[PDB]
Amino acid sequence: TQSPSSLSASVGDRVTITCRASQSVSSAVAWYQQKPGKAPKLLIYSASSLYSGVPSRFSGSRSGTDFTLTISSLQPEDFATYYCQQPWSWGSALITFGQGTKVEIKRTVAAPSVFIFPPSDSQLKSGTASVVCLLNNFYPREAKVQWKVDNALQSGNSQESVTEQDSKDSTYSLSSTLTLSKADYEKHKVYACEVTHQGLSSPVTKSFNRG
Amino acid sequence: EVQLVESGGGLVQPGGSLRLSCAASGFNIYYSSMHWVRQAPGKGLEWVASISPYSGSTYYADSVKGRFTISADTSKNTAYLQMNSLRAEDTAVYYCARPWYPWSYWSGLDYWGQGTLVTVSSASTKGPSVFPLAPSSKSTSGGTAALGCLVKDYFPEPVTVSWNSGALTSGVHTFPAVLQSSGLYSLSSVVTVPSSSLGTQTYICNVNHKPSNTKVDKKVEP
Amino acid sequence: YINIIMPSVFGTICLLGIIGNSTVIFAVVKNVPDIFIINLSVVDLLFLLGMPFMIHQLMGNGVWHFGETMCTLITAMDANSQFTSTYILTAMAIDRYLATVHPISSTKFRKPSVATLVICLLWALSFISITPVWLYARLIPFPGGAVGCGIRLPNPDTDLYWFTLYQFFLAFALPFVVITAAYVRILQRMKRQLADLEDNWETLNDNLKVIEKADNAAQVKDALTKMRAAALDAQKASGSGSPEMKDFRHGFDILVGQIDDALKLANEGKVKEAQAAAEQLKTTRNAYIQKYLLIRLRTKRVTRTAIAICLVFFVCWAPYYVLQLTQLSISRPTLTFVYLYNAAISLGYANSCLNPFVYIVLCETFRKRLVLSVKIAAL
Amino acid sequence: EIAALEKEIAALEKEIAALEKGSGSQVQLQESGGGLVQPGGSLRLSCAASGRTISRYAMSWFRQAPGKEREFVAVARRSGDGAFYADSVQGRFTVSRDDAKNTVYLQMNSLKPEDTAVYYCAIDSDTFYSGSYDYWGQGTQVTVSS
Ligand SMILES: Cc1ccc(NC(=O)C(C)C)cc1C1CCN(Cc2ccc(Oc3ccc(F)c(F)c3)cc2)CC1
Repeated sequence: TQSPSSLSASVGDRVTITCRASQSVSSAVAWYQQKPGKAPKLLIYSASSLYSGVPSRFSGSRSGTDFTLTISSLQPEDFATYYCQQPWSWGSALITFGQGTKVEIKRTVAAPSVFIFPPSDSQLKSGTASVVCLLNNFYPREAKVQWKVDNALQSGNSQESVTEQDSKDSTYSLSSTLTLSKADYEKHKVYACEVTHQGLSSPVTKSFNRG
Repeated sequence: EVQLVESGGGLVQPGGSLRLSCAASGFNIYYSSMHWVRQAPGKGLEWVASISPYSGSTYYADSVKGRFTISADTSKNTAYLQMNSLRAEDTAVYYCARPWYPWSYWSGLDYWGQGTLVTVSSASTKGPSVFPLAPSSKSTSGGTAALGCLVKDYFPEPVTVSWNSGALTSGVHTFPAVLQSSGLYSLSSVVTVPSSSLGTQTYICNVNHKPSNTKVDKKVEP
Repeated sequence: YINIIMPSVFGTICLLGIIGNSTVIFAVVKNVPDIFIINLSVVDLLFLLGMPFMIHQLMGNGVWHFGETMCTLITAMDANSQFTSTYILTAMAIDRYLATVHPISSTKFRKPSVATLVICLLWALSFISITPVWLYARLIPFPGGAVGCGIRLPNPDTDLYWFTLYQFFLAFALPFVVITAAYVRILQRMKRQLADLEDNWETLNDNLKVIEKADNAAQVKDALTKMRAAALDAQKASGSGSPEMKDFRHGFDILVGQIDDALKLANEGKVKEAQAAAEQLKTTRNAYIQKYLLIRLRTKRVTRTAIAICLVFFVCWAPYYVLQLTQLSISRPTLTFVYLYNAAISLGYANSCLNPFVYIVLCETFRKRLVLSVKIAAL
Repeated sequence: EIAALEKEIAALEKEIAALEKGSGSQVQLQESGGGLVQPGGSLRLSCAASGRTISRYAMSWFRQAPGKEREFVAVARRSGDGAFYADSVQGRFTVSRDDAKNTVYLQMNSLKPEDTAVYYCAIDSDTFYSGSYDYWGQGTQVTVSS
């Protein structure tokens, strides 16, 4: 339903991950760490006790209806998605895992380079037109890609795909694909991709004309 | 050592039946609580079912109550999850987890299995369609130009996309596959190169799809 | 001033009534099960649409220069509201009565398709029950070119008795007995249920303390057995109210399961394990009250809002029927009687404004936004 | 009483924006704290936000050298989300917020002549930090030279 939240922090920082409960939490939350492609691992159980194999840097706090996970000295193996097991409320499921807080490497802001790829001649024979808008090497992750066709905003016919944070420069990448039928592709002339980012003063627009 | 080994995942059409097995070793499954947790591709953890073999009590999530039927076999030391009337959203990775004590599932699930992937889709095995995303002719003369091959409408995952048989690695970004509304996956693979090499260097994407045994080598030019 | 005071009073009722009832319909689309309230507001909406026409007759003091067909339609709509409103109020009372007294047999009945059909039947019975209005809605042969629009009974000196009583019996007497009887059986069941859930819950707390002091497997086994019977007893006891079955029933699957988990460990002789499993129930009890209190607070709001809407109608029109029945004994009205009769109708049609306001005021979320708007507008 | 009561009119709007406690509209920003400073000095800027509560939105910073574009400088997201800096200003600059005063500060240290520009402020209208800038201040000239 809700995407995992992002919490950018560097090595050596003190991070605090918080989940919010509907009632007074009483030592009933456990924090799970899941690296991409691995099964989750229990970090703190009973909301205050150390787990076996878990260093003392992890520690669970409890402030009102908010329970927090504290990492005293962030380490390069601690960059993963952290899930919170909500305290049980009557009528819900037995176990409910709250949304995750993805901890990622903090770095300087880089604006996204925008490229657009017009559909080829071969693809138009299949009866479908795909327009690809590329966002290259940007940080932070949050960005928005807008599709304009003859200055008309599209909606519900595009899919985005963001790569994982790069292992060398800690940047991202994105590509938006506008799927159109061959008949609808010829009805317009101007296709554009409007990109707005935290590091962009003004939206960056790249456009091409059919033919 | 506590180990949870799983199997049974695979392809199944909507409305089909699939029984997942979670073999448990290092402990007696009778005095334990086996919990099934699934994680949809790109989504968070979701709890599915639980069973206490010693007591026989069995809990289900709302979304799977009446469709799934979790059970345990103490003789074979395994826990089963019989799935019936599968839907599109039942596609996920199913983990089986147990708490330290059979009654401490509210303090955390200490031990987890490796997980099995269940893919529910009515589409048939279809090879990929490779389309070239030609680089812009009017790009930065001394800067960087990006080109790539669009792999569209293939099933099932994955397709291994490499450029020049692995000779080109710098600047290559193979985006995760996105499930189209028609049930067929599609991904892109763009590579950024200096514009001076467009007229001389040859860029060929090697799209390989094992399940269909399809090998495609496509050339991209302005 | 006094001569034109009465037409101005009814104009204020029309203005506030249309705005108030429109807000209620807008709020429900954007308490009662979102069906009877909309239909009840339609009755107010339709009646208030015909209100300005009758106000013109008051200024003319017996002038109906609008057409004979209009007189039959408008006068029927004025007399249609009393039957239609109480039938809907009776329907809402019975709908809440079945859902709280006979929930098993009313599960099929309580459907949006069925409920919508019932409203049309109530409107159909409303037009049939106002049959004398249709028969004697002809223009009164007032002297001169003016024509009155009233009820022209064949024997007004003698036929007045049955016409007045038949309206009082069907529109006020019969529904009041049904509604009051419905809401005393509802509150007896609700008080019995809400005294049952906390009675079985108090059985959990008393036994949950015994487990901690227990020193043998026999005490733990017997203590949990009392809890299990109380848990199952409270599970079936949830099926006695409408907003207490779809929310407070799913939780007991976990609670009964956890008692079985602890009870099974007690039979095995694992006394230490049984107490550890039993100690996990202090979070189930802690989640028992925090959900029960929210539901118990929510099940009073539904009943109080339903009763307040019903009680407003039968109190606004109560003084009017006091004078109407009294004038049967005292045929000749006095000077005070004229003022009292005018005051009776003013409170009678105030039901068009109190019902939308009472429903809005009792909604805690709705009134909160209005207070915030006043603070911003005050500046 | 005009002067004192107009300060209470501005004080009234502060409490009225507290009562708004949401989206509202039409937020005004005013830079300050610009002046000549020798290389290696220190300066602090400020932007007072009025008409809305910036405790729900992220306040960014931009600069524009003459004959150049508006390169990014720093962004100060909501408390607990951290602050990100551009490559050139990393280490030397520091942006901090004050939700109570609806004011953001750009604590600048170790200035260089290359940093001479107009430091335009901005408030991110989007609550997801998507970069939806819709309001700006007039900017304050900052020049570094001995
Ligand atoms: C007893 C009762 C109970 C309920 C309703 N239905 C509602 O309460 C709605 C839910 C809002 C209607 C009635 C009677 C219907 C027959 N009625 C006769 C009458 C009409 C008109 C008039 O003279 C005015 C003419 C114009 C006016 F605007 C006016 F206020 C009075 C005198 C007398 C008396 C009321």
